[PDB]
Amino acid sequence: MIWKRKITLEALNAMGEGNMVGFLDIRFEHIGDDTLEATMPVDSRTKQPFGLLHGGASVVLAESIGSVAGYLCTEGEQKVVGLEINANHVRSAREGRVRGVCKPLHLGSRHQVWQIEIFDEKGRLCCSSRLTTAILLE
Amino acid sequence: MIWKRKITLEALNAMGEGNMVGFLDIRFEHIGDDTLEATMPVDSRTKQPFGLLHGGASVVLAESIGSVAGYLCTEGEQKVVGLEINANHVRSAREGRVRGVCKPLHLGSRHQVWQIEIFDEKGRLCCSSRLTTAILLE
Amino acid sequence: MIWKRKITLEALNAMGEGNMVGFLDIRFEHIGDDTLEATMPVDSRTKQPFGLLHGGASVVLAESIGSVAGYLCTEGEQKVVGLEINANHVRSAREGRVRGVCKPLHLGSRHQVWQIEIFDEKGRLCCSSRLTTAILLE
Amino acid sequence: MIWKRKITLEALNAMGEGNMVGFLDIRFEHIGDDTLEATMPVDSRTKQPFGLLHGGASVVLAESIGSVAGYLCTEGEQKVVGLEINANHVRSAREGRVRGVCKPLHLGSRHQVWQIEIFDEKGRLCCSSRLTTAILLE
Repeated sequence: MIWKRKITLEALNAMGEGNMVGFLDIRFEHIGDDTLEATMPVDSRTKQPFGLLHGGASVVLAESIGSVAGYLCTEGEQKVVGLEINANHVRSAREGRVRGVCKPLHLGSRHQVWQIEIFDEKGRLCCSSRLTTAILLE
Repeated sequence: MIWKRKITLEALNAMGEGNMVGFLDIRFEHIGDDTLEATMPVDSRTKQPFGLLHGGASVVLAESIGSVAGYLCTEGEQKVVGLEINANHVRSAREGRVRGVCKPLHLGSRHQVWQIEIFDEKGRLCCSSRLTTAILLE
Repeated sequence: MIWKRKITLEALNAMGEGNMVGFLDIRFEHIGDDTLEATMPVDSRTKQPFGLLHGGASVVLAESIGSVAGYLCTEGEQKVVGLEINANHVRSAREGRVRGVCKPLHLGSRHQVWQIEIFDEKGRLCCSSRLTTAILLE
Repeated sequence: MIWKRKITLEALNAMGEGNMVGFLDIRFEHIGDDTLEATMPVDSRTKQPFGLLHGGASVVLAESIGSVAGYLCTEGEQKVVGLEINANHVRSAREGRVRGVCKPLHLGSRHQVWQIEIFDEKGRLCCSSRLTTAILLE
């Protein structure tokens, strides 16, 4: 596994309470040898005025997953910061929960590149994103 | 003036009530000849686990200002959809409110490219992003 | 089989003569069921002042493969234009030839998203890129 | 004045001789208080098969100015390496020369973010990009 920190999903979700992650009910549901998955509802706090999932919400999910995964790949006082993020909106979502799957593209000593694919309840690709991080010690 | 539709800040803000923008208390506060600005609180709703402004929060603001601006540059039954969004997080925020300034880079018949710069309350650049949109019907 | 145009590697390379692709000796070497590959030398026309591959050349390579791949997925009068491109430089190359491997992330009737990976002669990842295109008639 | 190293345009241009920038006739022509500008011809060397400026070419120009500008804001044996590049292609060039204007968005101790806008001979925006760099010392 690419993970360096031994932390459970329970702890992960716990850490989101009190901040944006908990506010949007973004929940981590699976972690594999090299993948991290989280879900996010398509509701009043994530929808645009016309009932569609707000594209901004999809990036929050993507950046949220990518940054914790990167963090999980560092040690102790090391921290991870999002330097650059981009995403392609290819499919709209209107209900249920969307699912983001995060996988590494590059894992370095000072930088990481994560790819996050988010799908609707029927498994269709709604958003594809890439996050670039910096590993820092302050 | 780049706008093709008429609208009030009051109307704009009213449309976010009950959905994402409204629950994040993102408010449109200025509409110029070719610029649109909105602010967003820096708090529990928009912070990441370690107390700083969530990078996704910044993208939410950018996509919100950029998409509405895009819409106001279309006519009739025409609509705007976000295709691609990219952003460079240059500085973090810890409190108060940040403000996004949105100006056009390209206003085509089928596509638009919008630049949204977000600043902290001291005027320092925190995020630089670009939203590419498509103009569609139906 | 994602292509809608039947054109050989010979013809693709032929089309590159007289323009940038030919100038840099970018050569397509493989067309798969859903992948396109081309190599580019690391020499005087693609190196920075210190013998390393110019990060710009890797992007030229990426956009070239992605745009032709996108083009190959359209038909007749339709053309493909690059709207957004992003690339992460993870390792620089010093010699021989590098190889770009392009695969689709999304193929729509109006837009496409391609991911291009560039490796050195040793198979190590040097540049990872993403190209967003628009399908136009004009 | 953001500059930390002393240089002349004559020196800058001389360094591209024999390598990529030199063969593309990219020429640095202005150094401002916090800006760097260079032009590049729209010809056989920088065109794609259908006669228009190669989007990859605009990235080459962007990364060239951005990387040197970054190096000019460092000292001693410090050096600059490009981390991530992203660009929005908004207009296609057919002839003459395009010119890129590079300005800083962030000048940190370990990272830099540069904005490069490329215009055609009529002053119209053709490409807007951002280069993120890492300051290294070895």
